[PDB]
Amino acid sequence: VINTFDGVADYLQTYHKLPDNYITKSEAQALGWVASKGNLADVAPGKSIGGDIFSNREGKLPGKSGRTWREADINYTSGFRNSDRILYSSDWLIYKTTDAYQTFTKIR
Repeated sequence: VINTFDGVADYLQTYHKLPDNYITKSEAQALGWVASKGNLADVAPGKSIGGDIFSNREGKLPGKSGRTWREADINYTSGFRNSDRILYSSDWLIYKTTDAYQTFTKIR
């Protein structure tokens, strides 16, 4: 149980898996997600959105003819997302943002 960037990295860099509380939008949506509400702590108490894939649809992440990028919410409790997000690359690269994907700074 954790929701910090380094915490997710340590946990993921050690177990090749996201913290025991990260669910993708895919499942969140099929689970019953609604824009005019943005539910989460209700259908998933003590959990956060993350695990999908970030097709670098922003040109703010390093690409390569053979690699993938994924995103995950950061600093969450009970309500909706925010501007803090962490980006983890298939090349073992850790990228973090704080204005909602607007800018981006590398941490590991």
